[PDB]
Amino acid sequence: GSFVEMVDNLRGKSGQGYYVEMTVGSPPQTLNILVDTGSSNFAVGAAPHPFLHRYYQRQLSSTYRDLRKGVYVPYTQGKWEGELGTDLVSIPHGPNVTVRANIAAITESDKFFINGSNWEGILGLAYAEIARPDDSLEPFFDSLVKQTHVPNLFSLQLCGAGFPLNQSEVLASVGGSMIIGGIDHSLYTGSLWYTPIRREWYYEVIIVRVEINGQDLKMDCKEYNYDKSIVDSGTTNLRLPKKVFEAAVKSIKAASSTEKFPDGFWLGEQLVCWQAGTTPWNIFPVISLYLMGEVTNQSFRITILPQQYLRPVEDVATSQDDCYKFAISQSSTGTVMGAVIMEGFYVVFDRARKRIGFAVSACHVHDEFRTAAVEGPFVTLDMEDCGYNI
Ligand SMILES: COc1cccc(-c2cccc([C@@]3(c4ccccc4)NC(=N)N(C)C3=O)c2)c1
Repeated sequence: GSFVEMVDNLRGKSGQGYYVEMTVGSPPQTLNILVDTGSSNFAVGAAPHPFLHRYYQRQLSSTYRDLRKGVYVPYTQGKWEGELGTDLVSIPHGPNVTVRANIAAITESDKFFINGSNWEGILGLAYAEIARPDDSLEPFFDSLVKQTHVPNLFSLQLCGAGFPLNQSEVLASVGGSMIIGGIDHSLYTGSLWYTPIRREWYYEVIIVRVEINGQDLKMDCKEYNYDKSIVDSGTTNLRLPKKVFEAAVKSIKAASSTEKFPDGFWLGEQLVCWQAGTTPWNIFPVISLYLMGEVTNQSFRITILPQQYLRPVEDVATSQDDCYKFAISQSSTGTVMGAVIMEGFYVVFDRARKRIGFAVSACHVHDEFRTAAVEGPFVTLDMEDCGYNI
């Protein structure tokens, strides 16, 4: 481990988000910020909200600069709206630098903040193409790299506990690491395997084959990337395109057929519970996603366990049972490799070399019989055909 100052700098969980401490303004105002590889704005609560116990107070910062421009970000779930500006930003458990960055001061929101998440803003780590209102609003990471000697790369180790964490425990537990400017070898085992970043907007990748317990899902690979496949720390679930979801659920049901689960479970709505310590991990299949390699006609695979795709939840009766929700769901906007998938791996966002690396996480949850894996190479032909084009 060469980045001790940044190791263990994350807190949170897959259901509510993983966050890092940051400071904004002069004198510095401390805020907890969601690490989000699926968006490109640094947007912070800047007005009272029922779920915020603190927020950015621009009038108290001598370095605040008003850009005199509004920003409106509606989405299916809800929305956020605010005022654009710039200020001095630092990451206490990060590189020892202070940068001048764009900040969207959130003045109004609907279903954006989460009750008990302990974060007050989001750090959109993706590219300018998807920044709001447009690509002229330089994202935080672009500012950081341009203004300092920090290498153009970051890596994330998100650590799922493997069991529920109550309010007190989730505040006291280490949720993972965000290594800014490098790769820390203590965070993974085995080798790192890289997949190309297809295009710089979201962290877009190409899935070339899918297996459930080694059984090929056997769909046209374009289906797996319809209309895109992305790596998103800001999404809880593994989200799959409608047809892929239907095929994967049928195969997962068939593999786990010795136990019948209600439809509500497969829809990610209802929990399933087992007597303490008796979760039948072995009946559930492993899932392998093959990703395009850096070498022509070569792929590698990442394999996840049900310990990743079954999200631990506290029982309705706070009983002694071990309960979970199915953390694979359908999408109409392509595949999303969310937090539950990222929890199995140390993920390297190598922006400098336009590639994403995967290695087995030193903190992935497993059992005595199976582990997550990152393996290769595999001979795979016509992988460019797996990518979707509008
Ligand atoms: C595991 O990450 C989590 C868990 C729970 C909530 C959020 C969360 C909360 C608020 C926003 C987001 C968003 C978002 C970002 C910008 C604009 C609109 C939405 N970030 C993201 N990747 N997705 C899918 C969102 O909905 C994500 C993240």
